[PDB]
Amino acid sequence: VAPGLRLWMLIALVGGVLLIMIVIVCCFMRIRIPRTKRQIDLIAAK
Amino acid sequence: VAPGLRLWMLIALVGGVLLIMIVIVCCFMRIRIPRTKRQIDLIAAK
Amino acid sequence: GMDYISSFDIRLNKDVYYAGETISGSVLLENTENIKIRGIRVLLRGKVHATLKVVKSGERRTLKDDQYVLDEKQLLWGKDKSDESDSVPILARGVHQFSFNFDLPQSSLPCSLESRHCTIRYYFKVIIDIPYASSPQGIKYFTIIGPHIDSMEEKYLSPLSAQDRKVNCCWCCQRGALALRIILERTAYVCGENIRVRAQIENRQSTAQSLVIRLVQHVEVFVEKGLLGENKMMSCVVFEHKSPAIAANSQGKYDSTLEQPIRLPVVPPTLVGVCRLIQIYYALRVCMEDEKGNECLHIDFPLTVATIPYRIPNAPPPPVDYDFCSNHVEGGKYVSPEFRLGEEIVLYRPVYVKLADRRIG
Amino acid sequence: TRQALLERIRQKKEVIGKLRCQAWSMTRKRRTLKLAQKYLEQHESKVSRSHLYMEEMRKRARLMKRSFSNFKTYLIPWESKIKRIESHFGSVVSSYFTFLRWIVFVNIMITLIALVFVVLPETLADSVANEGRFNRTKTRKQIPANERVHADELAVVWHYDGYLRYSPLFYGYYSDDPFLGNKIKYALPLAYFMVTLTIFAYSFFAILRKMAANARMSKLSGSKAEQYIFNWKLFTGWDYTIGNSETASNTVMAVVIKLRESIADIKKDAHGKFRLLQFSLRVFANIIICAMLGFSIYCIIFAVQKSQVQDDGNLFTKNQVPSVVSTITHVFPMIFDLIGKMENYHPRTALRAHLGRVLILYTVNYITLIFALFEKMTALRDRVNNDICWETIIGQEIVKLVTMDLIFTILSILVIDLFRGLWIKYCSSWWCWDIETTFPEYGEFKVAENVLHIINNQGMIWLGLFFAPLLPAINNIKLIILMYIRGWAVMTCNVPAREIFRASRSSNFYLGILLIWLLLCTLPVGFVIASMSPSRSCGPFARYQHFYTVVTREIEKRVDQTVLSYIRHIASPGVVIPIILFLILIIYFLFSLVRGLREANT
Amino acid sequence: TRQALLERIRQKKEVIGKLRCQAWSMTRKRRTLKLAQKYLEQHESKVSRSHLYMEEMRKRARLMKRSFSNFKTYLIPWESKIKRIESHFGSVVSSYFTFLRWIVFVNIMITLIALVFVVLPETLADSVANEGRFNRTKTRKQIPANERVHADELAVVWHYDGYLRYSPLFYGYYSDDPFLGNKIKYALPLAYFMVTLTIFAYSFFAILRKMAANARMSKLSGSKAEQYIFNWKLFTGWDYTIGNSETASNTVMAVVIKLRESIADIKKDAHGKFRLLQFSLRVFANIIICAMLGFSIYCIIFAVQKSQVQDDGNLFTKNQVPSVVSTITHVFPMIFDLIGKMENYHPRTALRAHLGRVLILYTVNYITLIFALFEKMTALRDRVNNDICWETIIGQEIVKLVTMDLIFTILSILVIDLFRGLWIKYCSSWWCWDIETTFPEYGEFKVAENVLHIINNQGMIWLGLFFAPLLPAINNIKLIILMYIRGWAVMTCNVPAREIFRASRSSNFYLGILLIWLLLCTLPVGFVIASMSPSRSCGPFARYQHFYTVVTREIEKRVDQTVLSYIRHIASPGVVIPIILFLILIIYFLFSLVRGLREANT
Amino acid sequence: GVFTREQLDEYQDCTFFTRKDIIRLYKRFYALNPHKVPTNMQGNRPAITTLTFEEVEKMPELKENPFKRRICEVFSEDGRGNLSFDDFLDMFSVFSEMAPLQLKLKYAFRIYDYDGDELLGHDDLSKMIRSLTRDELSDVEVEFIIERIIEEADLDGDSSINFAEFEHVVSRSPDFIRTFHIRI
Amino acid sequence: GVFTREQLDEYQDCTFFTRKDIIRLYKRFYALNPHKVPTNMQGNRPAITTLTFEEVEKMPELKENPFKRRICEVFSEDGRGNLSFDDFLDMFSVFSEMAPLQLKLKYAFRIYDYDGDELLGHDDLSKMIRSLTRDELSDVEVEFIIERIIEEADLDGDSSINFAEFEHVVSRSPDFIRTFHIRI
Ligand SMILES: [Ca+2]
Ligand SMILES: [Ca+2]
Ligand SMILES: [Ca+2]
Ligand SMILES: [Ca+2]
Ligand SMILES: [Ca+2]
Ligand SMILES: [Ca+2]
Ligand SMILES: [Ca+2]
Repeated sequence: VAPGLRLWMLIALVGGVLLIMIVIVCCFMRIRIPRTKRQIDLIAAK
Repeated sequence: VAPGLRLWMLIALVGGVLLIMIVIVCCFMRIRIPRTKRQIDLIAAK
Repeated sequence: GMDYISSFDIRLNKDVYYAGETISGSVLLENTENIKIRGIRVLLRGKVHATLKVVKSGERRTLKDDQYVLDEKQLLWGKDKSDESDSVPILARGVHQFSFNFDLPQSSLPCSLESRHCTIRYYFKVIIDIPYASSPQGIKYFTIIGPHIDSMEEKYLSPLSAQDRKVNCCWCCQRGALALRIILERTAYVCGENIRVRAQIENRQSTAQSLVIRLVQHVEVFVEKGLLGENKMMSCVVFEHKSPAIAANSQGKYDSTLEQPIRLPVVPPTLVGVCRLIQIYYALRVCMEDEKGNECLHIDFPLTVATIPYRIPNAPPPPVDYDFCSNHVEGGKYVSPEFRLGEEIVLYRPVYVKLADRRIG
Repeated sequence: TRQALLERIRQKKEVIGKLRCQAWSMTRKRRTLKLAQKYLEQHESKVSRSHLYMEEMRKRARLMKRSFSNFKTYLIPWESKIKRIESHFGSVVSSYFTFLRWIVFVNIMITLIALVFVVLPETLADSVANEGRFNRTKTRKQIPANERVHADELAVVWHYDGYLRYSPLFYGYYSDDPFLGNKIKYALPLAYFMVTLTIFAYSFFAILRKMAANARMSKLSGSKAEQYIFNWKLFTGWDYTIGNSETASNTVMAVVIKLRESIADIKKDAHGKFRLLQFSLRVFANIIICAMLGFSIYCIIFAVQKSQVQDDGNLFTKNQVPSVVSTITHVFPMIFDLIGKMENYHPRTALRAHLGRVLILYTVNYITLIFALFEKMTALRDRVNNDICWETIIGQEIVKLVTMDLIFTILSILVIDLFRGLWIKYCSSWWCWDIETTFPEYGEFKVAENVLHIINNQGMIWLGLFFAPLLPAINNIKLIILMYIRGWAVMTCNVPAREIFRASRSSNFYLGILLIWLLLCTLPVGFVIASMSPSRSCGPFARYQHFYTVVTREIEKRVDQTVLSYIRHIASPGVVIPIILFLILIIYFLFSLVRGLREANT
Repeated sequence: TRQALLERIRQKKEVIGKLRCQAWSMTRKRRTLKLAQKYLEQHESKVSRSHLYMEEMRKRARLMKRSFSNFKTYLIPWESKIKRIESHFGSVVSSYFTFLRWIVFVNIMITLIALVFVVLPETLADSVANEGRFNRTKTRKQIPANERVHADELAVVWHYDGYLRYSPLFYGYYSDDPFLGNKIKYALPLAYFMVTLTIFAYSFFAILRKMAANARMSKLSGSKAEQYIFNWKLFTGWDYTIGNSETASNTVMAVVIKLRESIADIKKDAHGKFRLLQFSLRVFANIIICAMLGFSIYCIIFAVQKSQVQDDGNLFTKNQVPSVVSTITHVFPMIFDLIGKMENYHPRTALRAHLGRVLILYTVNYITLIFALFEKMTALRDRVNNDICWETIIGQEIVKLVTMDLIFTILSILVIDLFRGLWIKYCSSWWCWDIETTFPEYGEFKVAENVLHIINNQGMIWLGLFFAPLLPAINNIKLIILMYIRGWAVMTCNVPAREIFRASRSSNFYLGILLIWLLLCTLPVGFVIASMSPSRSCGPFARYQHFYTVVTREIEKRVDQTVLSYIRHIASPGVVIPIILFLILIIYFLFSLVRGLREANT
Repeated sequence: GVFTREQLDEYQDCTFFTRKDIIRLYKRFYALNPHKVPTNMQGNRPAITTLTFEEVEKMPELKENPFKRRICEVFSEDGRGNLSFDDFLDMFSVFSEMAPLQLKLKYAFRIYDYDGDELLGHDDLSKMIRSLTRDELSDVEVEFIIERIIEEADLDGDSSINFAEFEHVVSRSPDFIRTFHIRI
Repeated sequence: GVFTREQLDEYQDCTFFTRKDIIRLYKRFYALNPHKVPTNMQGNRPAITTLTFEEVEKMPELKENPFKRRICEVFSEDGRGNLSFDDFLDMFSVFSEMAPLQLKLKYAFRIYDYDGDELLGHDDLSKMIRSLTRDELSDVEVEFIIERIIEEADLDGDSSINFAEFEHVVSRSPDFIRTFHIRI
């Protein structure tokens, strides 16, 4: 509807469902961005 | 002279002189009114 | 060299001893000519040897590990390796006897067993080191009785009671009920001893049930060599007993001491946490089997195999018979290839204790 | 006789109660319990009926306490999460999460107290409100039609204006009626005042109770300690909580380094060095820190001054001091740590310097914000002198500050930990230099700064819970989000510190900061209640010239005039200053007392 | 070798300082001194000129300190007197005399402070007063010719009227002029206020310093003591200062009795007894003590109320409040001891109970007298309203109370000590029963009661030194007369006690009571300064609506109005009441904290 | 009903664990070895059901503990190499946070010795050093540390630390309760 | 003055006295016996000026003290039965109220022994009790007091009290510095 009264509502709803989806995925996974010190040492040595 | 203006003053000077005399002589002397326990024991024995 | 040694023997006054006792023995060596010998020594070694076969990435890998539990040595004849004297003692031709005495430690020692994946052997190794020739070795095996299990332990004197009931329909309909109650006086038992059981059963089903009791020997072999390590899961039913069938919509009472003796088979003693390299435990499984083979209401008991019965003073004199192990239990079904020379005869085999059956006359 | 039996009973009770403190086996413990039970059974037929009544009452009380403990253990959340963070990262990081869980409990209790007695009665009365009550409360509970068209504009709802400005979230939503309704007789302004007082009282109660529990019953044996360096760094040098291989390896390396450095220092015992460059760097950094603090002061003052509009003329500038303050609170600490590179010394005193600078920054920002808000609001009142509502405006300011703080914290977590970690992982192989072994690193969980964040947020809540009854209720959700995001960030993007020290090595240090901030926050509320004049068109205190009147109007109606006049003379400054002096003197007496006892236990 | 020289100089300094404190043989100390002086002479020519100048300054400072100590030792009076009283009666009786000498020093310092800055410049200005100043202050300095003829009437002078009312001794003699005179510009009212503040400041400083020196620097190891009964009753069981055969024998028998009773108590270890009669007697004694205290309150109130006359209508009844109150303070304690006969128990606790009851009586009499006096003056000022001078009248009441206290104390000493001792000596031979072996005896020195009397008199001095600047000048003479009379009486009429105890066995017990009384006396002077309004016809504060104004008008002349307005709001009740709550909370927390610390120590 | 009402009452009275904690510990015990522990353990089954120290060492709590073997031995029953459910309960209830400082000090001392002579000798402390550091220190450094420890923590000059001396020295450490703690 | 500047400066350094106190002590010392003590006393004279113990015990300050002989013997020089001016001044300088608590404690411990082995044995304390009590207690009473003193004031179980134990025990007494004091 209005670009200043309803576009923000749609953007917020899309952001909310995207945030819920992102939270859900993370909740069932155990991503570990840092690497173990052993492989870091082997990479640094080579 | 006066009964309410000078008689009290005369009594005051008389008492002050008497008290000075009492303080003077007494200070030099070494009177010891209490009696020692030895005298108490001697009296009790007799 | 076989051409130089004429006779080699190891002799003991007794073949089985108890934990903590003093063991005595002798080595007999007979030679015909003078042989230069630096020395002859005797060693005591109790070794656990485990071999586990695994498959990784399509390649078969054999993991071999050893554990030395007993290590005692004593010089019998000759000079030590640190003796720099060149005067080597000479052993005169003929027969010579060397006696030796050792004391077993009071600590718990794992019992001997012979299996494909794990073998525990207590042995004496006599080595006659000889210059410019191969040193002969003589190995003699014996059986160590353990662990030290005493039946007077408070954990074993308490009685055990269990009960269960199952309804095949809606609780409202008491129809189809199956109820069992079992009481045992204790949990520790001696090999060859009768187990006293009492039980009450109520069966309201349309088909008869039989009480199946199975003794399951769980023997787990664990090796440590490896990033993750390899373990062996091994389970067998030692013996199975079936109770008489119970009529439908009826009740019955059961007692081993009154109906028939539930014969416990000659089995190795319970060995839990005495040796790190193998775990052995006994599970008594009780279930009800229908006419169609369906099992339900499984009850598991941990079984303890003790050696000393519950003994009050005025106890009978000790001697009880020694007999050979049964072939239907673990420890007898497999024999190492090094033990068979060529009616099969085995050089060494475990000997267990038993009381002779009721001789009437 | 009777004395012997009483002594035996006391000994048995002492053995039973102290049994949990004896290092005995389970079999021996069970045998002792059975023997005590048999002795109690034997002595049962020895006493009279009254003793049996006391015994059964004690047994029932113990059973009720045990049942309450069992039920309470069912309502304690976030146990597995805390256990996992502990066994992966240690027992010094997890203290933050335990403290946050206790803070959430305190905020839940505060919300319950502020909700059963203020918000719920008012909303219940509004639901069944009559025509007259609606006519009286329309000016405060209904948005005007002129501004209703602009109720949602991505700026009105973001500033808590419009639909939120007339919500139970703010203080002015409530009625002025002394009586909420007939046959119930609920005093609304009195309940409001008493709830505001009781919340502060309960905060003090909880903080002091936890302090006493951690001090007397937990660490009363730590007093009078000296030297014992190797005993402390070797006997209590292993963390039993660690259950990860890399964490254990880092701990082993840290303890080896600690022992080696301690022995190296104790061997040479020589510390002689004087570089003019080092002193110049130290003085330069200490000057620049004060310059940056003054810059923060000027920035917050400029932000509060530029928001000089009361009408809804523009909103792209009124939203500044929400965004300036928070930015500083989240950017200045990190730069502080960078200054620690110039000041190279012992990591323990480096952490102490960092903590001191951060605490000074937070306190200065808080005091300046309060002064600026009060000056601006008094200027607005003077200019306006229907009349504007000031409590609701202050509630707007505080809630906006809290929300922007939460948003900036989320942004900082997503940038410093997540995005930085992904960038390092996927871009350190081909970068210009060895940035994995350089300054950037991976990122370590700073316990001190985050606990200071929590304390500052709770201080803002305490300051602003009078003008907005439903601020603790929002703070519950804020703290839940904070705990979950902190747990995810620490488990997913952070590595254990190679060596970790503590600013105080004491349990009641952060609670000391919390109590200090509670007092610094109860000062302004006290001043506002005592001196400031309520608005005439909003809130339940619009019928009085002072906030406190609603209490004394109750006191003066039930107490005689002569006694009240006699009591009022206590408040004279010349009778009060001696009281303050006496309190300081007795505190000084106890401080010598404390000192003496400490010397004794040495 | 700067480090070696510093270490050597430190070792030499330690050796020099610790020589007097080391338990070495005298020759060993001399040998150490020669070694130290030789090493110092050798080390002299090792350093530069600045170090030599610093050493010269240090040794010159030590020389000044030694010379000052030597000079101070020449101005310490009453040495042989305390020495003889100590050698005759012990080291517990002489504690009262040392305390009284310290009190005399404190009072002399107070008199000097109040005399250099107030009385002397005022009298100097009056001696050179001009015609205008004389015309202005005739109504307050020069006695009217109407009453000048009746200046002495045997009752006017005794009431401090007549020539005494118009002397500097009282408050109203000092002129209202802002400046005493030209070229000096001495602000008399400001000097008055500043001296009144400095008196209390110095009293607090002296009490705190003496307590610190007695506790911190003397018995710092006396804290945390337990058991050690027989060591303390055997190793410290002899008084070394006793030098009389009778006193030595008495203390020998006393220590034998202490050991025997301690062994008897520690052997039997059984305390079981319950008599209804003794409980009834104890409760009756406690009830009659309270009733007798209430009788004291009623008598004081009636005495102040009946003195409703201000003019010289009659003087045989106006002098009934100083006389009656005094006699209570001197007659009520003794009967207390008689009541202690009914409540028989351990002397220690009986003496502690007597001290508590006497302290309660003194505090209640102080409070009631001050309340009645202030109320009577307020009522009389309202009835009369040139205006009457209430401050001068209150000063007259305080001075009359002090003088009547001195007279009654002298009479009590002459009757209880002299007359009773003479009567026993000259009348025990043919008396009806052996009074010498009965309740009378000869008279034992009571240290606690007399120290309490000294403390109470000093309390009256503190309370009344604002309305009478030269009250300490009178109190110096009163204390000197009291000390001489007490010494003569203890030599000539008293006998050593068979067993004398201590209420607390601490050197800072009487000083603690003194500090509490100082606070209790700074309460009403502070209230008078803060609340009451000065008279317009007397004193140098007649030109202000309040006492403290003379300070504020001096602050406001040099301080801007904006900063003054900012600093005013801090004293708001809503900032002070939270401070009181904070101090109460920290007091309770430190009390519990102190408790925990003591538990840990044990 | 795995545990009876009276059994749970005694478990709560002896230890610092509520019913939920006891049930969770039973679940962990079962998950260690499902075959060896029966589903029903009512009675004296906890006293007789044991696991070897190697199996218990595999759990994540004690996996990285340098003194896992010492802890298992100290908290074990009279048997060697066996750890039972009751001893498991005692081990995790002593380590718990709610246990007072005295019990933690007592069991830490009983863990820290090896011979069992109620004294901390040079051999025991050297072995602790070599186990905790993982043989990463030189012998001279280890000896220097041991010498410092004995000289700075002994008042009788016996070169040994007793239980009372231990409780006197290490109870003032603020990190002991934080470190000597296991969450389970 | 009668003393040289060096002499009185040294006396002020070692002792706790000012010029007036030293002059007064000189006057008292002369008053003990006018014949032997010279009026002029500059130089080495105080080191050689000694009098018998009986002359010192005649002054009223220590006349009634039961332990006068022990005090003089403890404060005396190597010579037996002779007390010098320096020893007299040290004796009355430690006893003064200005001397710190440590010095009084040390000299009290030195005085209270009899054999002189720096150890307070049973015989020493028994003799001290018999001197203080003046033989007004039974033998069993003395034995009980001795046993209580030994059992309550011992930490190493040596049946004796050393200087450290004495300081730890009697320095906490609030009546010590008040009693261990003689004004002069
Ligand atoms: Ca982070
Ligand atoms: Ca935050
Ligand atoms: Ca008085
Ligand atoms: Ca007297
Ligand atoms: Ca040991
Ligand atoms: Ca001795
Ligand atoms: Ca000793």
